[PDB]
Amino acid sequence: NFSCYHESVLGYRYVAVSWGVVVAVTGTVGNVLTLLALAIQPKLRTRFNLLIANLTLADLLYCTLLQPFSVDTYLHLHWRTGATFCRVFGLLLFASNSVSILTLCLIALGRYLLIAHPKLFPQVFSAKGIVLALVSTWVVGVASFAPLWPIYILVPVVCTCSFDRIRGRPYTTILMGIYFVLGLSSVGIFYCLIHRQVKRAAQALDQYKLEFGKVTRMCFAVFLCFALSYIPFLLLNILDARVQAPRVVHMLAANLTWLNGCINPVLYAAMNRQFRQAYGSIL
Amino acid sequence: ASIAQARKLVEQLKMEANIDRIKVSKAAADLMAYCEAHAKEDPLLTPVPASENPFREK
Amino acid sequence: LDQLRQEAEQLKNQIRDARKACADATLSQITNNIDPVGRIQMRTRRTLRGHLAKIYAMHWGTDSRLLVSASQDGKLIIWDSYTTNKVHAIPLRSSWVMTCAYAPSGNYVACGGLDNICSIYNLKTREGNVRVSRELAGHTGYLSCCRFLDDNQIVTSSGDTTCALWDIETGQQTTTFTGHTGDVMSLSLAPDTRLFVSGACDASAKLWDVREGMCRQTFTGHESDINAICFFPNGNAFATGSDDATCRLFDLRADQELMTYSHDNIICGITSVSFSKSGRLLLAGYDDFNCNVWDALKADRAGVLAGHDNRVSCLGVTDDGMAVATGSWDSFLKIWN
Amino acid sequence: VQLVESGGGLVQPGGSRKLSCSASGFAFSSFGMHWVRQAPEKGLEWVAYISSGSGTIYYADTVKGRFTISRDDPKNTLFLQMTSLRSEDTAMYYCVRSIYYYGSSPFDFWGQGTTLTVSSSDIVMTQATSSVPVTPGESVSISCRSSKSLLHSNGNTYLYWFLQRPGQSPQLLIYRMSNLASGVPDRFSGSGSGTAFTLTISRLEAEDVGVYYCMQHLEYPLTFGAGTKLEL
Amino acid sequence: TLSAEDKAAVERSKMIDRNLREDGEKAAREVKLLLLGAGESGKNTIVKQMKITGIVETHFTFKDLHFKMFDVGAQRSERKKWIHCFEGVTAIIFCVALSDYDLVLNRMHASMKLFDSICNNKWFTDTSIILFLNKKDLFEEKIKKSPLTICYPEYAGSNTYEEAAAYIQCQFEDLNKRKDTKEIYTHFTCSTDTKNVQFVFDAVTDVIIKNNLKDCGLF
Ligand SMILES: CCCCCCCCCc1cc(O)cc(O)n1
Repeated sequence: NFSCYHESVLGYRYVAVSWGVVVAVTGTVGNVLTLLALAIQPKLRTRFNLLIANLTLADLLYCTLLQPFSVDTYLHLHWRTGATFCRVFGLLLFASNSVSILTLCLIALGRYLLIAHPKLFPQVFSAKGIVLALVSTWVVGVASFAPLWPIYILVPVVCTCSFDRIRGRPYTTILMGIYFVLGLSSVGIFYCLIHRQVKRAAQALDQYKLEFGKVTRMCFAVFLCFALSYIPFLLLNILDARVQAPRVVHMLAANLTWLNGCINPVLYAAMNRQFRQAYGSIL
Repeated sequence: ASIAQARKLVEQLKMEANIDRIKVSKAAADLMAYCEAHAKEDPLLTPVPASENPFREK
Repeated sequence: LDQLRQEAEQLKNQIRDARKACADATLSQITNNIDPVGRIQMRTRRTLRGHLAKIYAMHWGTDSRLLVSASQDGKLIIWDSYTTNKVHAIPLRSSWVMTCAYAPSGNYVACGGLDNICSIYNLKTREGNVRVSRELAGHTGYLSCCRFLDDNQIVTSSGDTTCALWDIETGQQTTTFTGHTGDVMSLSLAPDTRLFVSGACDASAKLWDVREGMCRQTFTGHESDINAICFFPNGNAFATGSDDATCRLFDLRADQELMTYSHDNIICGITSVSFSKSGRLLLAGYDDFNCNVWDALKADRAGVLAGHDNRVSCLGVTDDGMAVATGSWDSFLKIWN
Repeated sequence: VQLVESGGGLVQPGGSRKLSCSASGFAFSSFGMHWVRQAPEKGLEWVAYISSGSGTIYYADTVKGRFTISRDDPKNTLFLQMTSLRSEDTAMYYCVRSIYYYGSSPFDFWGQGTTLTVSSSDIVMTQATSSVPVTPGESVSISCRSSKSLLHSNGNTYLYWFLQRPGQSPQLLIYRMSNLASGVPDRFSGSGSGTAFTLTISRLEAEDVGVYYCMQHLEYPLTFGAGTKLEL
Repeated sequence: TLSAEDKAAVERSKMIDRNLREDGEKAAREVKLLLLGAGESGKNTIVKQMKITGIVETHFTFKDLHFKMFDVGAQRSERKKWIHCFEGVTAIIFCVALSDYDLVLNRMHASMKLFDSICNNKWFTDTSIILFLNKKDLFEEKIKKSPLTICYPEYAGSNTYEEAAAYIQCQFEDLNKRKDTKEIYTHFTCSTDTKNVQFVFDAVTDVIIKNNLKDCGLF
C-alpha cells in the first residue's frame, strides 16, 4: 500500500535522491549560518530582518525534518514510517512551503515600502505588526492545510507523503491557485515597482550632466528563482487534478520546489549587505 | 608681534622655576598612605555585601 | 628676539634638571612591596536606555543617586540611578552637546558644545518645568568640559585654548586662563575647589589658581592630545588620558610625571578617566569599546568593563564610591558595581 | 503660580455640578492634580486624583461613582463632574497641585477654595490634642500618629504637614515628615519614627496661628488628621 | 512593592520615554547635511540664495522633505576632534570656486587638500559628497585672462570652458580613494536660483534610495 515502486521511475530515482541530498545539505548549512549570524550580531535584529529570519526558520525546518524522509523514501521507494507519521509529515511540509511563499511575499512588500515609500514602512510594520505578521503567516500555513489531515498519504506519483490529489481536489486546488496569483503578483509587481523607483531616481540626475546592474540582477534573480521553484508544481497540480501525466513531471516539480529552500538563504543572506561583510569579518 | 608672546613665555617659565618642590619618594609615600588609609571604605576595591549594596539584583 | 628664545631654553633646561633631581625613587619601586589588587569583577546593575544617539558626557549628583547624560539627539536626561527612572528630559537648543555638569547642590545642570555657549538650567523652578537660567557666551571655540565650581560660578574649558571662570548671576567671565598652545579638551576641579587642572591637545596639562587667576605648573610627557583628566581624591595628584593609548599619573608637589599606564595590546586613545573613592583604582574608557580598571599604585590591569558596542565616551565614580557608570556612543549608560 | 477654582453654589439634593479649576503660571500638563474638600467645620478630606496625562485616576471610596474627574491640558483647566449630591457633600473644595518625581514636593500649592452648599482598611490618622495655647517666642510640639507605620521599604516616611491659616487655603510645611517645603520660614522642623510623628516649632511667632493637618501618602485613599489648632 | 508616588514617578518616566521616542522618530526623518569648503568659495552666497559664533544651522523644506544644513565654517578650531560628531550626516555639501587662482598667501590646491581629507576621512566612508563648482559665470572670463596652464601643467586639453570644467570635475572625483563605498555628485551652480535646491533634493533622494537598497539587501 505504502509503496511507489515502478519501472518508469527506475532510471530517475538516483538523480532525485542526489538532488534532494544536495538540497538538504546546502539549505541546512546556509540556514544555520544565517541563524548563527542573526544570533551573534544584535545589530542584525533589524525591523525588516525579522521577515528574513522567519523565512530562514521555515527553510531550516523543511530541509532538516522533511527533506531527509523524502530522500530516504525516494531511495528505497517505500514510506518506511506509518500513516500516523504521514498525517504530520504532509502537514509540516505544506505548512513550511506556504510559510516560505508568504514570507517571500512579505519580504517583497517590505522592500517595496522601504524603497518607494520609506516614510510608510514603519506604519504598516509597526512594533506589534512584525510579530502579528509572522504569527499570521505561521497560523495560516498550518491551518490552511490541517483540514487535509485525513488526506495526507504516500502519493505514488511523488514517492513522498503529501495530500492525495483525487479526493482533496477542490479545496487543495483553490488553495494552490490562491498561492499562484498572490505569490507571483506580490513578487513580480513589487520588484518591478522597486526597479521603476530606482531607475527614476537614477535618471533624475542625468539632466545635470554637462537599475545599477545590481538591482536589476537581484530583482530578476528573485523573481526567476521563485517562478522556477514553485510555479511548475502549482501549475501541474492545478491544471491536471486527475493523475494521468507521467511519473517524471511530478517528480521534477517536487525537485524544483525543493530548490526554494536551498536557494533562499543565498539570495536573502549571502547577497545581503548586512550579513555578508559582517559575518565575513567575524570569520 | 611675537615679542609679547616670547616675553610672556619667558616670564611664565621663570615664575615656574621658582616654585617649591619635594622628593618623589615622599609624594609616592603620601599617595600610598592615602590609598591604604581609605582602602576599607572603597566599595569598588572591596565589594560590599548585597544587603548594603543599593544596586541590587532585579 | 633670539635672546628671549635662549632664555626660554635655559629655563626649560633648568626645570628639567630640577625635576630630575627630585626623582630619587620611582613610584613603581616603592609600591612593588604592597600586595596587588586581585582581578576586579564588575557587572551591569543598570542599563539606562532611552537615548537615541551618541552619549558624549555624563555627571553624577553629589547624592550619588542622580546622574545626567548629554547626547547628539539634543536631550539632557536626568536619571534616577537606583530605579532607572527618568527625572527630567531637557531639550537642548543646539543638539551638538559635547559636555554636561551637575551642580553640587543639585539645583542646576549645565551643558555646552559646538554652539560655543555654556547653558545653565534650573531644576527646582517654581513653574515645575526645567528652564534655561542663563547662557554664558564669550568663548570662541567648542566647549569641551564644564564643572560647577559653585552654585553661582562655574569654570569652563573651551576649544579656543582658553579656560574661563564665569559668574552665573552676572553672566560674564570674571577670570580668563590663557597659556595653552592647543585647544583644551578636559577639566577637573580640586576637592578643595581652590585649584583646577586642565589638559589640552598640545600634550600638556596646566594647573591654575582659581582665585589668583594665573598658571602654577605645567606637566608634560604625553605624546599626543590629552582627551581627559581627573584629580586624585587626595587632591595632590591627577591622572590624564591621551590619544597615544596611555594614562599617566602626575603629582603636584613632585612637579613631575609619576607613573604611566600602558599595555602593548592597547593601541587606541582614552576618552575618559576617573578615580575610585580611595584612589587605588584608576578607571579609564577606551576607543576599543570597553573600559579598563587600572591599579593606580602598581599600574597593573586589575580588570576590564566590556559591554558597549561602540566607543565609551564618558564615565564617573559616585561620590560614595558605590558604582561607576559608563556612557558610550551606542546610546546606553551601564552602571557597574 | 495661581490656581483659581469655581462652580460652587446652592444645589438641591440629588443634583449635579461641574467644578472647574483654572491653572495659570505653571506647567499644568505635567502636574498630577488632586481635589481636597473640607467640611464647613471639620478637617480636610481627599476626594479624587488624576495623574499627568490622565493615565491614573482614583476616587475616595465615599464618592466613588458619584463624581468623575477630568482634565483638559490644552485649556489648562481641571474638571470634577459631580452628580447625585447629598447633604454630606457640602464643603469647600481645594484644587491641590501635585508633582511626583524623586525629590519632588507634592501638594505644594493649594487653590483658594470653592464653597459648595447642598440644601438639606484606610490608614487612620489621629492627632493627640485638638487645641494647644501658644505664646510668641515659645516652642510647640504637635504630635500625630497613624494606624500602620508609614516608613515604606525604600526608606521614605510618606507623611505630610499642612498649616491652614485662619481664612486661607492650607500650605505645605513638611513632606515625607522630614523634608522642609520651599518658602517656609525654616523655623518648623518635622521629625518622627515609624507610626509616630511630631512637628516642632522653634521660636514661635505671629502668622503661625492656625490648624495643622497631618496627611499620609503611603497608599490611597489619603487620610488627613482631625487637626490641632494653635490659640494665642 | 512600589508605593503610591513611586508608581507616579514610574508613570512620569514612561511619559518622558514616550515623548523621547516621538521626538526621535520625528527627527529621524529629517535630512542632515554638512556644508564645507572655503569661506570665500561662496558658502554664504549659496546658503542665503537657496534659503526657502559657532555652528550655524539652516532649515529648508522641499517636496515635503526637511533639510538640516550645519554650516561649521565659523569653528576656527582644530578638526578631527569635533568632526566625528558628524558621523551620521546623510550627505556632505562641498562648495569649491573656480576663481581662486589669483590669491596666494594656492587656494585651488587648499580646496583640493580639504576635499581629499573630507572624502577619505574614516568617519565619512559611507557619507556621499555633493560638489558645488561655484563661480561658474565669472570663471568664463577669468579663464580667458589666465589659461589653465597656470594651475595644471599636465593639462592636455584645449583652454576652453567646456573642456576645463570637465577636467576639473574628473580631477575632483578621482581624488576619491574609495570609489565603491561612496559616490560624488557634481553640479555647476553658476549662482543659479532654483537649480541649487533642486539638485540638493535629487542627490539626497538618490542617496536615500541607495541607503534603503543597502539596508533591505538589494545592493
Ligand atoms: C497551497 C500552497 C502550496 C505550496 C506548495 C508547496 C510545495 C511543496 C510540496 C511538495 C509536495 C509534494 O507532493 C512533493 C514535494 O516534494 N513537495
